[PDB]
Amino acid sequence: AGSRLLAPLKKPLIVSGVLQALITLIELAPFVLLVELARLLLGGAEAERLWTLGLTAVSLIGLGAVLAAAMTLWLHRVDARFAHELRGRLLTKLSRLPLGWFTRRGSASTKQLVQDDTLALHYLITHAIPDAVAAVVAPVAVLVYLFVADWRVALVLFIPVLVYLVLMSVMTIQSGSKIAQAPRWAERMGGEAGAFLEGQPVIRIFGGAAASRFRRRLDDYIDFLVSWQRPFVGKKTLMDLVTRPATFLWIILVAGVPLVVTGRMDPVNLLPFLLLGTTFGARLLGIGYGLSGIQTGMLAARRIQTVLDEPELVVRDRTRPGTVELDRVSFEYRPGVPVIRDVTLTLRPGTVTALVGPSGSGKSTLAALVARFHDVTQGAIRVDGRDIRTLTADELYRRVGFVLQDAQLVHGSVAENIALAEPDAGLERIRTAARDAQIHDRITRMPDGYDSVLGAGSALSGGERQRVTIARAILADTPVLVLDEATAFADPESEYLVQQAINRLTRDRTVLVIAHRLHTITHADQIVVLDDGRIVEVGTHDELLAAGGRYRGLWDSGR
Amino acid sequence: IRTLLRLVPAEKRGAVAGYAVLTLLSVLLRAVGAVLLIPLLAALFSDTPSDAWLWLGWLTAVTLAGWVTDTNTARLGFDLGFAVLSRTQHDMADRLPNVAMSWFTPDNTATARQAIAATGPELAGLVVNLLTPLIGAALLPAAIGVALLFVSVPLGLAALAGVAVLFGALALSGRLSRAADKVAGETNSAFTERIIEFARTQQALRAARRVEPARSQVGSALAAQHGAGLRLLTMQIPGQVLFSLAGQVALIGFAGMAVWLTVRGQLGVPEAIALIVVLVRYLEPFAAIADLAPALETTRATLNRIQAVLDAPTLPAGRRRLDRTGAAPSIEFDDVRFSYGDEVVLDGVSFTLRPGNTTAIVGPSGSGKTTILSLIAGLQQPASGRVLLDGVDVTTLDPEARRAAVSVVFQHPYLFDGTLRDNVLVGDPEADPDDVTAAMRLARVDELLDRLPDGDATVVGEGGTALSGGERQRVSIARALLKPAPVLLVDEATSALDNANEAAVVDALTADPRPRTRVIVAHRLASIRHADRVLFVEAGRVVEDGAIDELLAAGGRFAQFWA
Ligand SMILES: [Mg+2]
Ligand SMILES: [Mg+2]
Ligand SMILES: [Zn+2]
Repeated sequence: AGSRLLAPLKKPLIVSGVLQALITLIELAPFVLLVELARLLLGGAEAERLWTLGLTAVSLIGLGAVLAAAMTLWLHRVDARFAHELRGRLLTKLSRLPLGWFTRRGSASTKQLVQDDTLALHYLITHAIPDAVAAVVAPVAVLVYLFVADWRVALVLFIPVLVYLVLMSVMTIQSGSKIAQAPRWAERMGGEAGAFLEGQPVIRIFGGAAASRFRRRLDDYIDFLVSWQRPFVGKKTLMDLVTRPATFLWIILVAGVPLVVTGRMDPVNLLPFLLLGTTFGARLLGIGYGLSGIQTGMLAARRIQTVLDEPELVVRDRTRPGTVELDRVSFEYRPGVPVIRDVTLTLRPGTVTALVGPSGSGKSTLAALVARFHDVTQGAIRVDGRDIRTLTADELYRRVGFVLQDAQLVHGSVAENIALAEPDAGLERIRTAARDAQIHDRITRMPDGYDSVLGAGSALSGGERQRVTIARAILADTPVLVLDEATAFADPESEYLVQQAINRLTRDRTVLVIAHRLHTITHADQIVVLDDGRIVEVGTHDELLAAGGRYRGLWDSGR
Repeated sequence: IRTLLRLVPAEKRGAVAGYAVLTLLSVLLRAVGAVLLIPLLAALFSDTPSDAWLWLGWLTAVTLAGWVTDTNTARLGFDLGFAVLSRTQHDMADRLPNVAMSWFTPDNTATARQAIAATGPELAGLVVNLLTPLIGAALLPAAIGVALLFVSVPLGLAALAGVAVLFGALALSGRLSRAADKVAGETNSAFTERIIEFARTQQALRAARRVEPARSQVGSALAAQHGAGLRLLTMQIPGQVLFSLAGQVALIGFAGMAVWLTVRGQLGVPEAIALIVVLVRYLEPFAAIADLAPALETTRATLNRIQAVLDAPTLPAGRRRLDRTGAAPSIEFDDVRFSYGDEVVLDGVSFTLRPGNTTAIVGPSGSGKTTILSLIAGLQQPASGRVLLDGVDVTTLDPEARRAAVSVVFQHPYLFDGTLRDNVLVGDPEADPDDVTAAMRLARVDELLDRLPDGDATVVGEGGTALSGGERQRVSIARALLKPAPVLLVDEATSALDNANEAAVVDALTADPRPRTRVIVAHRLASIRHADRVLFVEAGRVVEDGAIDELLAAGGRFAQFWA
C-alpha cells in the first residue's frame, strides 16, 4: 500500500535505525561515566581517576551531540532529496493523466497532493525510525541497568511508563479517525479559499462577506479543529507531565528517601537513578508525539501512491498529411452519460470545418477528444493515419494546435504567454504572432512592454486575453488548428481582423472552427451541426439553409 | 513573540496576562524543583538523613504545583491559539471582500491564499507547540541560575554567564539563517502558485507542451524550491554548531566553577553531586531551544502574511442608504476618472441613465465598458469624480446598501464548486422556490434541468469548468436575475450562447417583471434589441449616445461598428 512508495528509502532507513541506536547509546554513556565518577568521588579516589571519568563524560557528551547533529543533517538531506524526486514523479504523472481527473478533483486537491502530502511524509522518512529505535533501546537499556542496580526504585519508574503508554494508546485510538478526516477537510478548505479569492466579484456583489460560503465552512472547519485538537492536546500535555524529567526525579526520590532514611537502602545506589532515570523520558515522548506524524505520513503515502497507480493516457504499440479522421467516436464524461454518440467526421487539408449547434451539445468535447485530453470510449481518432493512442505527446501536439474557449493565461511575462508553445522563439516571431492576433497594439501601450506580467489583478480584458491565446496558437504553427470559439468576446471589427489573419495563415492547414457567431462560418467548406452529441446535418452554408434543418432555425434566431 | 500580541483580540488580553503570569510561575517552579535537589541530597547523605523529609515535601509541593500550572498554561495556550486563529481568520474573511480591487496583485493574491491556508492545526496550537516550550526553555537556565544564587553566589553567576552565551547563540543562529529561510519561504510560495496554475491551466499547458517537469513552469519552480530548501539545510549547520558550542561552554563554565568551589571547600561533595543532576537539567533547554529555533522564523513569516492581509487597504465606504423599496434608481457619471496604475481607462466620461429605461453600452474591445459596470456596482471607485445612484454618492453608501442595490452578470461567469441550484440560490438564499423556478425559466436554465442527467443537482467543478461555457453563463444569469436588485448590469450575457438561447435569454432580460435600471454590454446587435438608449464607449469616453435606430440612421460609428 504505502511501502511500495517508500521502497527506494530501504537502506537509508535501516542505516538510520542502527546509527540512532548507536548514537543514543553514546548519549547514555556519559551518565554511566558520571555515575562512576560520583561513586569514586564519595570514595575519595585519586584525582586522576576523577579527571579521567569527568573529562571522558564531557567528551562523549560532545561526541553524542555532534553525531546527532551530523545524522539529522544527512537524514534531512535524504528526505529533501526524496521529496524533490517524488514531486517530480507526481508532476510527470499528472502531465499524462486523463484530463477529467483534474476537473473532478480540482486545483486545491492537486496542491495538497504535490506539495502538502510530500511534506506530510517528512516525519515518516526522517524522524519516525530514529525516534522509534531511540524510544525502544534507551528505556530498555536504562531500565535493565537500573533494574540490576535496584529493582525497588525501578518499579516506580515502570509506573509512569505504563501511565504514558496508556495515554499514548488512547490518544492514538481517539485521534486516529480525526487524522484520517483531516486531509479531506484541508482539501475542502483549500477549494473554498481558492474560490473565495478567484470568485471575488461574485462574493462582493452577491451575498457579501457575511453570507459567503467560505465563512460558512470556515466555522465548520475551525469547529472540527477544536473538537480534534482539544482532547488531542489534552493527552499530549499529560504525556509531557508524566514523562517530564522533574516528574521522574520526584517519583525516584519518593521511593528512595523512605528507603534511604530507613535501613532498606544505601544512598550511593540512588546515583544511577538520579543520573540515568530521568534521561529516557524525553525519548519516550518522541514517539508519543510521533505516532500522529506516522499516521499522517502513511495516509499521505497512500494518497500519493493511489495517484501514481492511476490509469493514464498510455501510448500504444501498433503505430493526407494534416488529416484528422474521427471514426465512430463516442465518449462519456461519466459512465452512463453519453455526451457524444457515434460521430464520424473527417478533417482534410485545405478545408475549414465549422462545428456549430446548440449550447451544451458536445462540440468542445469533440475538440478535446482531438487533443486527446480524454480517450474516446468507442471508435478511434486518427491523425495522418496514426491513431492518437499510438502518438506521443510531442508527436501529437506538434500536429494539432488549439485555441481554447477559456482564454487561460499563465503567470509570467506577456512574451512568455504568447511564447508558450515555443519559449525559445525569437522576439521577432512573438511580435509577428501578436500582430497577427491584433494584440501587439495593446501590448506596446503596457508599461513594461512585452515583459509585463499577467497575474491576477494585472491581467488583460476578456477580449484581449483571448487574442493572446490566439497569438499563442498562431506562433505554434501546427499543420492542424482547432479554434474553440475564437472571437467569443472580440468586437465585430477586431473579430474580422483576427479572423482575416487566421484565414491568411491556415490555407495549407486543417482548421476546425467552433462558433456561435454563424456569420463568421458561412465561408466554411463543411459546416457540421452537432445536436445532443450526434451530428444531425452536414453541408455548406447555402445547403444547410435550403435544407431548412436546425441550422435554419438557429440562423433565423440570430437575426 | 512581539507580532503575536498584535493579532490577539482585545477581548483575550485578559487571558494573555494570565498566560504570561502562569508561564513565568511555571518556569520558577521548575527551577526551584531542580535546585531543591541540592538541599535534598545534601541532607540525604548526611548522618541525619531524616532531615531530607523537609526538602522532599517542598519538592513534592513544587512538583504538584508544577502540574497544575503547566496544565492551566496548556489550557490557556490552547484557548489563546484558537482565539487568535478564529478572530484573525474571520477578520481576513470579513476584510478581504472590502479590500480594494487593485490590491489583489499576483504576489498579494499569493499572500492572501497562504494566510487563509494557514488555518490548519499548525497555526492553531502555536502557543502550545512553540511559545510555551520556547519561553520555558529560554527562561529555565536563567531561572536555575538565579535560584543557584541562594546556594552559592559565584555558582549562580557562572550559570547566568552560561545563559549569556545561550542567548548569544540564539541570536547568531537566527541572524545567520534568516536570509536562507526567507528565500526558502519565498520559493515555497512560488511553487504553490505554480501548482495551482498547473492544475487550473492544464488544458492550455498540455497543448503547448509546457507540461513536463523538464519544460514546465512548475518544474522550474520545483528546481528552485529544492535548491532553496537544501541551502536552508546548509545554513542551519552553524545554528546547530553554535548551540552545541553554547552547551559545551555552559557545561565547562558550570562544572569548572563547581569544581573550583569544591577544591576551595566552599561546596560539599553531596552538593556537587546534586549539582551534576542540576547541570543536566540546566543543559536540557540548550538542546530544546535548538529544535525550536528553526520553526520560529517560519512562524514569523506566517504571522507576517496574516498581518499583511489584515493591513490591506479597505475600499472607502459610508453610511448613506437609498430611500427605495427595491425601486429603480437613476444612475449618473459626474466627470468620472479612473485608472489602473498609470493606465487611464476613463477620463471625463459623463452620462445619465433614467430609472426605468434599459441602456446599452457598446464599442471596441479594450474600451473600458466593463470598467463602467464595475464602477456602477462599486467594485471599483473613481480616482477623481463621483458616481451616483439615485443622487447618492455610492462611495458614501452603506456596503450592505451598496451591494443590495446592484446585481451583475459578469463577463467571465464564475461558479463555485457545488450543485447548480446552489449557484442559482447565491443571488437570494431566502428565495421562494416559486421565485427560483421563475429565475431559472427566464435564464433558460430549464433546458439544462431537462437535458442534464442530474437536473439542478448537477455538480459543478472548480469555477464553471464541469459545465460548458454556454451553460455556466446561463447559471450565472439565473443567479443575477434571482436577486431583487433594482439595478441589473449585464456584462455580455450572450457571449457563449447559441442564437436560440441568446434570443430566449435576451427576451427574458427585458421581460423580467420587476422594474429596474438595466445596463447591457454587448458585441452582438441581436442582444440589445430592447435597449432604449445607447452609450458608444470608444477609447474610454462615450463618443456618442442615442437610440439603436437613431444611431443607425445617423450613420456615425454605430453603423460601421455593426457592418
Ligand atoms: Mg465550449
Ligand atoms: Mg469586459
Ligand atoms: Zn525534521
